[PDB]
Amino acid sequence: DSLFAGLVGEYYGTNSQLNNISDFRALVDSKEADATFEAANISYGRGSSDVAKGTHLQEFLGSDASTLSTDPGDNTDGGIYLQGYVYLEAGTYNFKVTADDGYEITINGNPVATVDNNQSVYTVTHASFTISESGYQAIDMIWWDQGGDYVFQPTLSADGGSTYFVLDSAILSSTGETPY
Ligand SMILES: O[C@@H]1[C@@H](O)[C@@H](O)CO[C@H]1O
Ligand SMILES: [Ca+2]
Ligand SMILES: [Ca+2]
Ligand SMILES: [Ca+2]
Ligand SMILES: [Ca+2]
Ligand SMILES: [Ca+2]
Ligand SMILES: [Ca+2]
Repeated sequence: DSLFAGLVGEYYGTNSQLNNISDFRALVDSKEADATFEAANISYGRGSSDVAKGTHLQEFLGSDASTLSTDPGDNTDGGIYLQGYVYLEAGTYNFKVTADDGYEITINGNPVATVDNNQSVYTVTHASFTISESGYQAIDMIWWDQGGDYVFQPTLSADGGSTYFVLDSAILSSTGETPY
């Protein structure tokens, strides 16, 4: 398990339709990842013409694509599963996520941002949640594209929604140890 300032990323493609969270999670369960990568700057897309075709995944992942384990072949539909840790002080936070299609983010195993359906690009300000103890918190994310356009940018606020930040190498850890 390598130590890096990012989340462990897995990409999965399929030629079946992804309509909701359950469909993507079942894809993840069904096989080994089509590619792995380091998710160090979680602000992906936008692009067009299906994330799972050609080099669209590379374009979507941008600054993280150089860590891809392989170049997946074509599929119609696809998505990502990210997992690891995020340093957060105790306090109150909320996500604001821009996405096409849907997604789910969990912290310490509890959902904190959910869109359980397909959608063209849309930004949701999610409800707040609490962190009870400062440190590295467990975090995971799924996102998918059913086809067409694709974008995924979760941002996080620690100040009641006045300012938001991207999750990146400043605060992410793949294993929960401090990355240097
Ligand atoms: O990206 C597409 C968008 O272009 C629209 O067709 C609605 O579904 C989304 O998945
Ligand atoms: Ca799997
Ligand atoms: Ca490809
Ligand atoms: Ca980019
Ligand atoms: Ca859970
Ligand atoms: Ca589809
Ligand atoms: Ca789409």
